[PDB]
Amino acid sequence: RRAQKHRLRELKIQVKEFADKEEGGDVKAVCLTLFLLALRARNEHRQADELEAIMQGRGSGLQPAVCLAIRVNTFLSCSQ
DNA sequence: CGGGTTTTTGTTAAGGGCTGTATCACTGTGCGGCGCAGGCCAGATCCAGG
Repeated sequence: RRAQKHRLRELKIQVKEFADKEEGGDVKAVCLTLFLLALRARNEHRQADELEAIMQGRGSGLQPAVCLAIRVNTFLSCSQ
């Protein structure tokens, strides 16, 4: 991670200086969207669907109201 | 042999937020029996006052 800062510590400046001009400065989703379109150019369409399902909390993860319904409706105590 | 040189990886501390684990007084499994509690009411049942 520290060397992924050391190798991208100029392109990181490029993406934060383009983020404020193109949309306004939203640093997460612009590189997310570049990663989606990079999978499009790399031609994986199911993998990007798993990506957006994760980033909507669907393909795994289990949004915590559903886990609450599972912990409640099967008589599971909190320790179990 | 090792200065140079490019990068890897770390530390520095002020804040923040997510996740992990300790802490607190308590549980239950240590034993058996039974119709019974509460309340209401008609039918005996006793008790002294003549």
